[PDB]
Amino acid sequence: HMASKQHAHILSLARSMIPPLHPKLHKGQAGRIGVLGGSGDYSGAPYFSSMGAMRFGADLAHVICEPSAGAVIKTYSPDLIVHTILDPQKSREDIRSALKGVMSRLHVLIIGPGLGRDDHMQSCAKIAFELAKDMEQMGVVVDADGLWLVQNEPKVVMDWPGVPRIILTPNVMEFKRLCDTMKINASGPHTSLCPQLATALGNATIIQKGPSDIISNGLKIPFALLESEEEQNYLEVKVEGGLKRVGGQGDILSGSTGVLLAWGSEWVRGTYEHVGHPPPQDKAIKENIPVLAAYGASTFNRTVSKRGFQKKGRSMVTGDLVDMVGEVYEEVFGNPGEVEGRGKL
Amino acid sequence: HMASKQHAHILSLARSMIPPLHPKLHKGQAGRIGVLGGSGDYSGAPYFSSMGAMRFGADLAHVICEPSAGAVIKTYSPDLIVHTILDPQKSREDIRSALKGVMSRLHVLIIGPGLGRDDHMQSCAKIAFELAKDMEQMGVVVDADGLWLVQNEPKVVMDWPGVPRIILTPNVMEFKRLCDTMKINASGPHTSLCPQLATALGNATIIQKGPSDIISNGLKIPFALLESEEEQNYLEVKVEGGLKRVGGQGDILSGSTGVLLAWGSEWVRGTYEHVGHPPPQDKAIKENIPVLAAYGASTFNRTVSKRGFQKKGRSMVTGDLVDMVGEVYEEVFGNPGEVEGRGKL
Ligand SMILES: Nc1ncnc2c1ncn2[C@@H]1O[C@H](COP(=O)(O)OP(=O)(O)NP(=O)(O)O)[C@@H](O)[C@H]1O
Ligand SMILES: Nc1ncnc2c1ncn2[C@@H]1O[C@H](COP(=O)(O)OP(=O)(O)NP(=O)(O)O)[C@@H](O)[C@H]1O
Ligand SMILES: [Mg+2]
Ligand SMILES: [Mg+2]
Repeated sequence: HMASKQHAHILSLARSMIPPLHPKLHKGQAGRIGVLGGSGDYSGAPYFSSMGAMRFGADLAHVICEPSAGAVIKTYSPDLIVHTILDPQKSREDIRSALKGVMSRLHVLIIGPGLGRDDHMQSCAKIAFELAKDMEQMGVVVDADGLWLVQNEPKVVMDWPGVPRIILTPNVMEFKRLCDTMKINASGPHTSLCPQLATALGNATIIQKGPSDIISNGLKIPFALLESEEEQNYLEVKVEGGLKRVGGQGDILSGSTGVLLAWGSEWVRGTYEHVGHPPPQDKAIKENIPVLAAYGASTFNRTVSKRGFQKKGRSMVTGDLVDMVGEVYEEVFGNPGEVEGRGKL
Repeated sequence: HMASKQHAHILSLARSMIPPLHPKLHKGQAGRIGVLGGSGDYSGAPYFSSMGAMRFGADLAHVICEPSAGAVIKTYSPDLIVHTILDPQKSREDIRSALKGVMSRLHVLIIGPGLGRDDHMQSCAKIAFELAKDMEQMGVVVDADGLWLVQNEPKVVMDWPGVPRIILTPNVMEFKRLCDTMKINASGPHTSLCPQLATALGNATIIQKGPSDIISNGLKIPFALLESEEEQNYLEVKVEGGLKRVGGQGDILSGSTGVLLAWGSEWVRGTYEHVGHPPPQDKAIKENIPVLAAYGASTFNRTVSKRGFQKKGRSMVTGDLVDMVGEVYEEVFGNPGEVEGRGKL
């Protein structure tokens, strides 16, 4: 009842972020997404995140990685632009300037897929956090060992200028580690842990992944989204996912999260006004693009896993899901948005 | 009305360039196409152009690139011949002679896909421009950073011997940069900019890519193609394309442009006379092979993007389009040409 209406309503708000597929748009206005990771042996995760982003709808996806992983990742798909610029044989200044060059061409950077924990790649991720901080129109999604960096240096996400534009996606153990760093007591009510952590991290948006996902930026969900009672300060996605717990499904999530974050950010900026999607009136929607991107992506990713599991069952691997992103996008966003009168979504 | 009749007529002339698939032809007479590019990290664009060329109908497609990109590009397809001869550890003379060896086996060289802007690859492209200039039966298609070289040294396309045989394919910004180099005033009428630039570049044929494509070699479109009024000096392709602005669709265009340029050039040379396609009577058609190849490829590429977008929608990537070149070729050229009595096209 209430839960179904609220879920549909918030999903509808997420759908409102999506630019129409319109003759007047040119290459790049539907999203330029970067994935920073791919160290050493970790080839699959940055592919899943970046190719997931392309199948979800990005015009361009960039992978920023080390040379060895980069050579593998390029063979998976000619549609990815793979920058092997995190070469430990390069000076730090050269890496910083190479990273700045690529990042200046991005709406959103996903930090973490296949990043690993060694000093070099962690330092490269820290550089990227620092550049993103000072690029006010840059969104950031943090996953995998990107979250290890936050756990070690939480200030990398704290006190950013501009609108809020960070989404963290910890699994159960990554979340517990984050809470321990921020001295958040685990005896708290289960649904209060995520808003506490988000608050302690300067109201970044956090997707706490699990049997259900708990989403929060630490603030109450404004009237535009969620009587005499205050609106909840978290959202819980319980939509049916898949039953096969094969590795990589969080990378589909980060890639699709990054795309929705880029679209919603460009939407609020006014980029889609000339194709009939002007920014929203309500300041609360502008301030909550990360929560809407997060809620939409969480919902979508479980639906992708559900459909992949219906097709493949016990045999499902995450590579299968990359091929199903398009049809599930059409189910969740494209066909509903078009029937809603939003244009070809 | 008039626009539909003219479009169909010019497309019919482009179709007349296509050799029949005939038992008497042997390997290579339906096109030996080269793509010069593939530097550093840029793996996808030369694949899209060269594999697009093969799916369009070339007998052999060659990629001329650096070793690192070449190793990736080879894994995409055993049908491409990848020459990793642009090795910066090789002497210039060795590169020149290696390039000359491969180019002497080509009808057409596509310069630019994944070329990049660094001194080495730009110098390799300049060598290739110089050899092509002095190989009178060699056609050239210039895209991507091949156009950066022209923008820096426009003489590389000026004063070529033989028939005109160069086609440039700038997008909106590349076109503006070219106009600035050639001191062409942007206040001019919109459809007069492309013929002015082509004229300033010695009547090379230019595809100005955009919401529609404007095609011109700077000269009026002769009576064979376009009362008391002079024929237009440009053609405009407005056929429906796709709505997904994913990167790489200009590489499908360059590969298909290169194939049509090779076929039309061999056709005028007399190569297909013994299989029932003698050269055209009209000198204007011979002088306008580049415009016909350009018009046919522009039309075809938007139709490919249209069909790929109908199948994949928001999820379309350019890799999907490579697989659809064959069926769209059959729609645009093969089945119409056969019903026209041109043989199995
Ligand atoms: N029990 C569950 N039932 C259904 N969906 C689930 C379940 N647990 C997690 N998910 C979903 O599966 C995806 C990945 O979640 P989860 O396995 O918790 O993260 P992870 O450990 O980071 N995965 P990975 O990408 O392999 O590193 C998310 O979309 C979750 O919502
Ligand atoms: N708004 C549009 N609607 C439909 N087709 C378009 C539109 N803009 C460009 N095209 C076509 O898309 C293809 C690529 O054009 P365009 O994006 O302008 O070039 P580009 O920037 O060089 N692309 P790329 O190959 O990624 O570098 C051409 O076949 C164009 O005719
Ligand atoms: Mg994970
Ligand atoms: Mg281009």
